[PDB]
Amino acid sequence: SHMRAPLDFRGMLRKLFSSHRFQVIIICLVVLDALLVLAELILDLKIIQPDKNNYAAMVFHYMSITILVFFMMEIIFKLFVFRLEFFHHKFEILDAVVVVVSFILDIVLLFQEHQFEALGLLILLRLWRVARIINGIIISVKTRSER
Repeated sequence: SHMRAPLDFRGMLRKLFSSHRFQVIIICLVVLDALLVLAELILDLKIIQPDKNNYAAMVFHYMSITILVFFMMEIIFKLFVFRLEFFHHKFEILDAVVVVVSFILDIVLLFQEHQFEALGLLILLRLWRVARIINGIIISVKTRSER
């Protein structure tokens, strides 16, 4: 529903719990990621090499970009740091655009004429993405804290 729901209250509650459960967040994230990556590794090994580039890659990229952005906003929202005003800045919008080009390029290269290369776009995508997120909260927390 729109124009008929809270925004300041719900935000304080989620931010309150999340903030208080800082350890639970950092740990939950490290685990969720570590498990996801690891699992994908052991599962990918079974394939040995890319002998499809179509269905698997499709669900892989789609599910990847989805979980990536989804989880990104989920965490950033559940627990924010500063966030200049409500509007979005150049850095905020940049992330969106960057992901758009990367994602599109990935799929486009997947169903393109070459094979064995599209996956690369996904790897780098989550790489810089995830890394940026964590590295951001860590560098922001470490720089803010006494240290």
